[PDB]
Amino acid sequence: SFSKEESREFMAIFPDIVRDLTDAGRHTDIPEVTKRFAKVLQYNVPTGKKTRGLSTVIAYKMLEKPENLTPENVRLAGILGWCVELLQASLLIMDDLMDRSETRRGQPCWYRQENVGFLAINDCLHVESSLYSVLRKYFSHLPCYVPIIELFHDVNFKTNMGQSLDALCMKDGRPILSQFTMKRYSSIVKYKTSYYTFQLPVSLGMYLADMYDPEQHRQAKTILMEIGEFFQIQDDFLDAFGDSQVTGKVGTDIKEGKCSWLAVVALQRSNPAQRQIMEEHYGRPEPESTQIIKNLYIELGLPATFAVYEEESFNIIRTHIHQISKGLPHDLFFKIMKKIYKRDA
Amino acid sequence: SFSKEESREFMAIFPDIVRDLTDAGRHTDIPEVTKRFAKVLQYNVPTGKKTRGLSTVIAYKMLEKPENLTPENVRLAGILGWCVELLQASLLIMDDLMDRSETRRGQPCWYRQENVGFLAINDCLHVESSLYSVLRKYFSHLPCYVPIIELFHDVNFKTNMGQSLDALCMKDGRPILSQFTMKRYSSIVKYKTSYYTFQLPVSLGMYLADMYDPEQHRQAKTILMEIGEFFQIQDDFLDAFGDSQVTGKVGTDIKEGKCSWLAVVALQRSNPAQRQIMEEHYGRPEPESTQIIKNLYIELGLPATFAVYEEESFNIIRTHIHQISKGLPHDLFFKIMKKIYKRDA
Ligand SMILES: O=P(O)(O)C(O)(Cn1ccnc1)P(=O)(O)O
Ligand SMILES: O=P(O)(O)C(O)(Cn1ccnc1)P(=O)(O)O
Ligand SMILES: C=C(C)CCOP(=O)(O)OP(=O)(O)O
Ligand SMILES: C=C(C)CCOP(=O)(O)OP(=O)(O)O
Ligand SMILES: [Mn+2]
Ligand SMILES: [Mn+2]
Ligand SMILES: [Mn+2]
Ligand SMILES: [Mn+2]
Ligand SMILES: [Mn+2]
Ligand SMILES: [Mn+2]
Repeated sequence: SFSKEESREFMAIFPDIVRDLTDAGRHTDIPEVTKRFAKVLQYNVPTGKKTRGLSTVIAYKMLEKPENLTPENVRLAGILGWCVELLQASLLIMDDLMDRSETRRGQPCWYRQENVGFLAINDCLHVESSLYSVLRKYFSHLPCYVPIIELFHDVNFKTNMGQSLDALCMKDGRPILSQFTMKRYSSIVKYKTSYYTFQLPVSLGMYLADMYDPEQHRQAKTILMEIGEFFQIQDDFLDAFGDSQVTGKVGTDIKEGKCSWLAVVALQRSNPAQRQIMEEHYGRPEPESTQIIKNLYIELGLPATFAVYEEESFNIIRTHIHQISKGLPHDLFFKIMKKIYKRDA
Repeated sequence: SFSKEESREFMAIFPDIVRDLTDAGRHTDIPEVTKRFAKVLQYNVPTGKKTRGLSTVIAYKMLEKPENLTPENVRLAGILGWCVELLQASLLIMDDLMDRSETRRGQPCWYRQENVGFLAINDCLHVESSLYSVLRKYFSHLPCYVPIIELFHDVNFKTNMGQSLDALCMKDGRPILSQFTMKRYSSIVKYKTSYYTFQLPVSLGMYLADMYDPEQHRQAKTILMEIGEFFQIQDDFLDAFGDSQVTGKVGTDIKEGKCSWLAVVALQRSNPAQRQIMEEHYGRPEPESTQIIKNLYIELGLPATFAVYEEESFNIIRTHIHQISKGLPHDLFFKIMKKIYKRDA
């Protein structure tokens, strides 16, 4: 689980994904575009932490019968993991344009790079569509094919709903702070993050292991939605308080007026003077307004508030994993939480 | 074909599609975004001429055995046509962002609406993903289900390749005029327009009629790519010479430095002085420069050249239809060509 050997095995597949999409004897009349797409893939797909792709393989190895774990079936789980990584890559290209971000994975965001700009918009769609080409190549003769493509379809649609709810934080250049509740927060993160980051890898592992029981899927979902909310709260903490040299990205949530966990908790914790600071300075383009909000988050003790929350929530989620039944391996969920707890990136 | 009653039948399906995507008892925890998505669909999907969707129905009606053309199967063909219209709607949202366009279908481009902006990228992805939900609801039981899903994903990938070749007209803010050949042009149009506009409707009609022979799809493709080249050449002519109140869109190709048909033929026809006018003024945002290029296009006689092309190409394509397999209905291709060329004879 999240070992050097598992990482080597997963990265070994990446060159074959690139070949499948750009050098498989198709589209031989437009090599300018196919060579450029190979670069799109090289830059935007493989330089993250790869937790979703690696989790797809770990889920499969922990769900499948040991006697069925052939080189070929483990490679298929890795290919499914790369299809989740293509989905992630696509989402981040669009997200960085929508959030006016500077850096991603330690480099300038794709849309900012020389002679990219608005080309990043098509590249996002192209990366998304490419995962279905990979699924068709490897899975089209297997019983899991239709469930897998339908799951990717459904998760895409849900992720788009979450990305829209996330974007509705601002109207006419001011944040809708009266609506920044923990209820709204939980709904945003369920849709924009939890389905594609946590539900999708585990459901893919289940499908490849010929596990289709709707009740087993629903019990995995309940715990993976809790893990997803936890994970997004960590992401929100890193936006304001992370070291951008370690996280690889400069935060934008304050300037973009987002209904982040920090904003929700700041509103819960603020006295009336602090609430007026949020009303005046949250979601503004001016660097001085964002620093006023960061200084409010410091004064409120939001770093220590997050640290306590993270520890308390880690323990609650593990209590809930202990209560899982429907024949699901508790250690799969424990390994996912161990990997993310106390992360700084 | 392309009659008022056929339009009535087709249009009646749209409200059912909107209900399927926004008011079918799903995602009941996020009514803010489902209600917004209904508005996205209303603005962006049924506001065109519906040639592609209507053509899907006509293709099915001409390819299926007459004895099998039940109201129910004709309605299925209509649903597939609306899936093509969801793909069109998505592509135009993103295209208008990429092309920095003002109007589409006689209203502001979606991204220009208040509280839209780069959220239009997310709306584009959401509208395309929608069509796969529609396919699952209505077609999941039929032999054609997987081929239809795969055709949509393949056509999306190809269209993305075409959109990227189209975008690579400019480098470092100046057009790559030496590369603006008719060979490059024909490649751009094949990928960015012809597959999704002409091949997709016909191949969908074929699949719904249980026609899986790749040779029948390929015979159709030869004709449909020729019609697609005229359709995109007409679009390019009207970008400079159309009336925006009639076309519903303000042209941008000169300012954007595009490898349009006008640019390609201008470079073929230009004397050295005229080529220097293209070098200095093509692909510039300054309105003087764009008017100087339009004046060059007039001086070169490009309007008459286009009118000759519209007449000659109709007659060349008609001759080519005569040579198609006796196994395909020649009149389907004649009907498509007559509608695109606005001719009864
Ligand atoms: O905070 P976001 O939701 O924008 C983010 O987490 C990306 N994202 C998009 C949807 N779910 C997550 P990132 O901080 O990586 O920019
Ligand atoms: O000229 P474009 O290719 O941008 C266009 O035809 C749209 N489009 C996009 C792909 N194929 C066609 P429109 O003139 O409608 O803006
Ligand atoms: C859902 C979220 C928080 C987006 C970023 O995901 P990661 O932090 O896993 O980013 P990468 O490893 O893929 O770069
Ligand atoms: C491929 C092209 C030329 C894009 C516009 O297509 P239409 O002119 O068919 O657009 P709508 O009817 O859908 O508005
Ligand atoms: Mn972001
Ligand atoms: Mn975001
Ligand atoms: Mn974030
Ligand atoms: Mn355009
Ligand atoms: Mn365009
Ligand atoms: Mn055009």
